[PDB]
Amino acid sequence: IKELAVDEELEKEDGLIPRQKSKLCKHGDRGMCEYCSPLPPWDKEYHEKNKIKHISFHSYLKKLNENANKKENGSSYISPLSEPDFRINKRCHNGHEPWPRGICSKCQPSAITLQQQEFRMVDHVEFQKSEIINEFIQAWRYTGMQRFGYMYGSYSKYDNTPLGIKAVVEAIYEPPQHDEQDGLTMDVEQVKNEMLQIDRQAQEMGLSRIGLIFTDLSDAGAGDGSVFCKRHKDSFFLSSLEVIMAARHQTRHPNVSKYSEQGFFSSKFVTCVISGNLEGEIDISSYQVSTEAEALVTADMISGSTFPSMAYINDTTDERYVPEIFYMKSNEYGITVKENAKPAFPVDYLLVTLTHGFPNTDTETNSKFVSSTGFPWSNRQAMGQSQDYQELKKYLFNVASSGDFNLLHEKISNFHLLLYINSLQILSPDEWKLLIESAVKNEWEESLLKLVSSAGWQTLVMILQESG
Amino acid sequence: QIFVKTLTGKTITLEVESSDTIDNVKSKIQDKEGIPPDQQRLIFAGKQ
Ligand SMILES: [Zn+2]
Ligand SMILES: [Zn+2]
Repeated sequence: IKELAVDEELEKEDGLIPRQKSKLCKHGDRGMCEYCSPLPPWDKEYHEKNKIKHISFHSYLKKLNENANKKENGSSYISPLSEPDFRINKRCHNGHEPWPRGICSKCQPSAITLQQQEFRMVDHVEFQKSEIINEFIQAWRYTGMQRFGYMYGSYSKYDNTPLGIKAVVEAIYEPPQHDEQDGLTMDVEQVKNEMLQIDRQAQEMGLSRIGLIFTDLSDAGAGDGSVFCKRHKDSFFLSSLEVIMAARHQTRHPNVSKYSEQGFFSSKFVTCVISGNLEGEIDISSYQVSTEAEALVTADMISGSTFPSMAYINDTTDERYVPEIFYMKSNEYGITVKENAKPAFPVDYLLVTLTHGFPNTDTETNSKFVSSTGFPWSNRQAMGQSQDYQELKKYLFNVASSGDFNLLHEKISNFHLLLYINSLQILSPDEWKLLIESAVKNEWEESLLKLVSSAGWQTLVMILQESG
Repeated sequence: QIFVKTLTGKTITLEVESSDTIDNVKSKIQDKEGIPPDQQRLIFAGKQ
């Protein structure tokens, strides 16, 4: 099987950390005893020294390869990187062949200790431009209600975190949803039918749906104060209703891995939320879900509770056997061992954090999508920017009826403009594929003149001039 | 003109490895981790 091009590059590099000679070393200069030996990239002591709170899963893959492959014979190639299962094997390899009549300890799911995950799949989410997500908050500034979107992007290496993958996003697509002041809830059938055609155009453009965003602002008084502070240390970090939508999105998009026995493991999916800081701004934060316990129990046992920090655990009806969930908390006198014989266990423990950021404006490798970021989006029907062909006379117009190719190609690289053109499918699919590849790639000057000489682009500007 | 001989016996250990109270993890989430060089994080304003 074949993995991603980014995932195979992190596997080949060892990522060792070099050290220097010290006063504690008693050996010679041409050697190393223990104090200047090469440090492994999975040691968590070096991680918390530089305030890195997770061990960068590609290095966690290396720390399990040392346990799988040894100096001894072995002759196995097991590679035990699989999803730990809480479901019940029906055959059970014993005399209690039905679960209605019989269950023993080798098939019973053990009591969940609630230990936090030490490794994250995505180590650092990054963005492309501050003007891209400024249009997303501007949707709230016009209708006053919450929004929703899906992030399309790619992946590359990250040199800050040892053996880490960074998440790059390029554009944000919004599905048609019904907004509300308190929260939001849309139909999953019309979104999945709409997201199927966007994945078609994302393949030729080199994009993949790897993220989503949802807003939560609660403006205070619209004067000096920006927003309220809903999510803090004493309150919930992520609501339990949005854990369900984050869990189903990770199971729909698996990550291919040759080390896993099933063929897919350790999904690379980000969930970002606009919530605001403690003091005064609308700074965002992102956390992703845990694979070890939460990713498998969401198929059978997650039920909604009235508290945003916790989630209710329901009962067993003849196939849905669940084990007891335990966690430690302080009582009125001291700190005690596991107490939970009670439902509504918290879900903030099962989240691992990420580091969001925006790159510097002075230099970058590329940006690939900065045309205007002011074009009316596809499914923004709550706002007034959902126009017909009247907008195409205002937006591009083949500027001033005779456009220069340095000023014409800079507008054609928009994500939602190219996704609006092919829906009319005036051009051929072969000429459309070279149209979107010219706008997204470099050395575009020889191929842009091929587009203007084609009869399909001439019919597009002729059918636009007669219409309003 | 005689002797006294007696042996001994030991029990080594058991462990549980229980840690990570919930109040330490809630303080563990709300912090920062550092950002390379020019990876500003931004502010924003609106809703006049
Ligand atoms: Zn040494
Ligand atoms: Zn069994």
